[PDB]
Amino acid sequence: EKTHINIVVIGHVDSGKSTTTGHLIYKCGGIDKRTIEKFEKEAAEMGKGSFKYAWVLDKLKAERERGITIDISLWKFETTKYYITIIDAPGHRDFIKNMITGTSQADCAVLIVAAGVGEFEAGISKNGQTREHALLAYTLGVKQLIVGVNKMDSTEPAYSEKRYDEIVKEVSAYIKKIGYNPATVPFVPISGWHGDNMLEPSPNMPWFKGWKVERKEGNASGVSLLEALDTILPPTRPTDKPLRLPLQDVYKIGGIGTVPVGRVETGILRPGMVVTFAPVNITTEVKSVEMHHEALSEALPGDNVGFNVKNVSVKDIRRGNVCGDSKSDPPQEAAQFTSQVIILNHPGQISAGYSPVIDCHTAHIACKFAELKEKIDRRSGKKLEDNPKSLKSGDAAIVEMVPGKPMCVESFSQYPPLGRFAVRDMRQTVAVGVIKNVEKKS
Amino acid sequence: EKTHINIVVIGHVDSGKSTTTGHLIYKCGGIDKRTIEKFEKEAAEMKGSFKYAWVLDKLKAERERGITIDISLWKFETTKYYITIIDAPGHRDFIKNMITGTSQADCAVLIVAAGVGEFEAGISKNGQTREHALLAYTLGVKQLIVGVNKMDSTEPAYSEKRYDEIVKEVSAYIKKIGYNPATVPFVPISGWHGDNMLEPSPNMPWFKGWKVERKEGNASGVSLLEALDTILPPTRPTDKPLRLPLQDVYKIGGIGTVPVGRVETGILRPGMVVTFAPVNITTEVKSVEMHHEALSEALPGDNVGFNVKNVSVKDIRRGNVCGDSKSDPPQEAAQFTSQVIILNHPGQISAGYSPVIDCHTAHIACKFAELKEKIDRRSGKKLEDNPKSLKSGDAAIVEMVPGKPMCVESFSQYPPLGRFAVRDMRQTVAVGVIKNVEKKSGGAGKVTKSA
Ligand SMILES: Nc1nc2c(ncn2[C@@H]2O[C@H](COP(=O)(O)OP(=O)(O)O)[C@@H](O)[C@H]2O)c(=O)[nH]1
Ligand SMILES: Nc1nc2c(ncn2[C@@H]2O[C@H](COP(=O)(O)OP(=O)(O)O)[C@@H](O)[C@H]2O)c(=O)[nH]1
Ligand SMILES: [Mg+2]
Ligand SMILES: [Mg+2]
Repeated sequence: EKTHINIVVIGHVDSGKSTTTGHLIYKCGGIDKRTIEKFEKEAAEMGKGSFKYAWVLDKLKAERERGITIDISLWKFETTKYYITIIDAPGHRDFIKNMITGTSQADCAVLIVAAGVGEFEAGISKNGQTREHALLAYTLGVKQLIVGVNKMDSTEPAYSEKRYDEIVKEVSAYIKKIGYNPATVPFVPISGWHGDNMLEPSPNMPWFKGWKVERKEGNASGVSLLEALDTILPPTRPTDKPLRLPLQDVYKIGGIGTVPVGRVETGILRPGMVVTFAPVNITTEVKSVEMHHEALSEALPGDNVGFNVKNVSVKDIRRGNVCGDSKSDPPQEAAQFTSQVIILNHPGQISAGYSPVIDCHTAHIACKFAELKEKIDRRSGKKLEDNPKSLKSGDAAIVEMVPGKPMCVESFSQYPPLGRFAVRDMRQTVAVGVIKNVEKKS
Repeated sequence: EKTHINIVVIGHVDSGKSTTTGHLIYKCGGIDKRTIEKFEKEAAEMKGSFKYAWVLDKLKAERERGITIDISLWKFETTKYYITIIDAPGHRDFIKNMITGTSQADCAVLIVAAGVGEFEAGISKNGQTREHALLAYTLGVKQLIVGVNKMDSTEPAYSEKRYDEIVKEVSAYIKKIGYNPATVPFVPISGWHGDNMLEPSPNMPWFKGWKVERKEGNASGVSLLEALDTILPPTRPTDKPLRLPLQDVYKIGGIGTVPVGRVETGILRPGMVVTFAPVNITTEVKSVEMHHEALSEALPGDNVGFNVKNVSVKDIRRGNVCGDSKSDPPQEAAQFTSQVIILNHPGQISAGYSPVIDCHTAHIACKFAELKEKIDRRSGKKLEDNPKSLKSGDAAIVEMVPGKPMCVESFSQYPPLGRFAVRDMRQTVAVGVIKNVEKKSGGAGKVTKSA
């Protein structure tokens, strides 16, 4: 019973994602050497060129398409502390969508960054994907980030400390601005190609004594990339987060009173708690909690429960309101929210003002796309334009949104089940999205 | 601690699938009156009126393009169960949902209208009643309830004669499909008026109730709701003959040959005499390991390395299906018939087309020998026999022949080994499930000493 970990590999195109990932798979014995060859030969037939290592990540991306997993046993490998699985990487039709719909869900993002001359500079430029990729992971609340500083073999000189330092520094400042805390991220210099420093230290890099993480949960340190992999913190576990319980229904049960029903998404609900309902802003005390027609002292995450509340009318709270704890990040009305969406098969064209209904947790409310803030390439996460005038089917984007009626939502990283939504026009699912920030009301 | 149960509702266009599901939902109190009202008001924009209907309409709509946000609206409670309405025909992703099994059903409620001519349309070779039933059987669903709907509108109103005719006629058809009609409850309802859904109807004094006789114990009832409570849960995969798709096969020093894989069905234990398809090669299992520890049994859903004496690494491979040689041994496959939906492929699939089939851990080029059928993706409606070509958005029935040797099963018998994707370079072009597999004639042995 080692715990399961999900890894997403990101980084700018040609920075070395498939190479590194494939090498790692090879070196960890997840596939037998015979079977590694079948797929090497097979890849060569299929494409012009050599696919040693890379075929692994390429097969993976391709097996995350249209919406069937048939097998993922090749992508599972064992470290000392975890069973790790590679989930997905940028560079295919569905990447953004898999990320956004949670069909591909990750506990950590390995961000590959290329150290070769001009390579790092391209990834981090206006045409590069390094920032976007980091930004995307953060948005999806992947709070564990490892940075693999790759192709060290081909710096100027080979394996330059100075170059490693320069990348660690510049990349640290960006991931800071973005919201990660740099000190928690292992910056590991490596060569995906030769293998340097993936499983043990490399004779080529004697100047490198190792990396140090400092987190809330305590310090850790190592040399290789395997060791970084094993300092990954697990989630954060819903039970330990403040209460969030979106309202499915509200009944008036005779000689008992108002009884809201819902799934505890995060936190504990218990009889006694004085809870708050957003966005109606009403605080009151839970007389009791029922599940399977039986009193509960605790309602845990995943529990569907009735709870009787004193002094509230059935007309005061409704489906889609959100209940939480009044003395622990009580829920609030969303004045507006910023999100990342991928537009699926629409009719035509969307502009500031478009107001479809947003289905989020148990709410169903029309929201205005106030500002269209970025268009984003769905294959790659690459940003393709600031304030685009209009979006259309196939685009990913970043949009600002203003709820038409009062609504309560949460950012996807704080409260996932309250941070993912679908966008709807009649029976049309036009978009799916996740919520970056939310401006709370007063 | 009632187990969870997914229902899908099928039936000819206009049999009353909408009205019945709506009514059931309204009357089981899973949604409160104001919410109902909100979605009733809301539906009244997107024409006279349209009662109970918005319930399915909505559900169908929210089963498009691979996000489900919330499904609390369609869960409801029964004495014995929590039941969710999972999907229904009449929308883009219906057949896909079903084939991919994102929508998987524990039981199918088949609605069947009973007005003059309605039934006969539905049950003709131009009618979806048979096709939906057949579709269900293909997918291993398993349990079937038939709601003989619209009883209020028979001639005369609520005819027992009419109800028996439909029962007799539909039971014959589903016997032909493979279903044991003795096991299927046939409930006369009126989804519109409510008659016989939650409780017996004063309008059907003649109806003394329905009976079913299964392997796993007889039962009887009167209402739809009771019928829902007969549904038996999952066959429980551990009861089945061992199937263990090979992920990898390692040489290990001082032990020999450790195939690794995951038990999909049945049990593996040390000292079993096990066949490997397609290669047809028997042997004994000396060791069974998981998490670096030997195992007494390896259960379904277990990822296990296991040591076999008698066999060199290069005899077996990834793609091979290991099973029990004294309990339905896994044969090789000659050809197999399958149902498939084609997703964004560029060209035009013609007879003899030859892409790779991923299926369990197998990876093998198969030939689209024959193109038996072309099917509507919204509705399951068989649209054409032996079509010249298949394009995007088409479902189909196709005969299939492997290039290399291959072991596959029918979805209904061994699910994890009966659903496949069709891959063409780094593109996924189709997904499907296997109806019939035409096994291999092929003599036992090697039985390599172990006997
Ligand atoms: N010199 C050198 N080349 C590398 C290294 N890693 C990858 N490459 C090459 O850089 C190119 C891009 O690698 P690939 O893994 O395909 O990049 P991806 O698109 O980010 O997956 C390929 O030619 C790789 O062989 C490395 O560490 N050193
Ligand atoms: N008289 C009668 N009419 C019904 C009944 N169930 C449905 N209908 C009507 O028959 C038509 C079929 O409705 P619908 O539920 O949409 O069928 P679906 O297309 O299979 O979902 C509609 O006009 C309904 O009003 C019933 O039990 N009795
Ligand atoms: Mg590349
Ligand atoms: Mg209709």
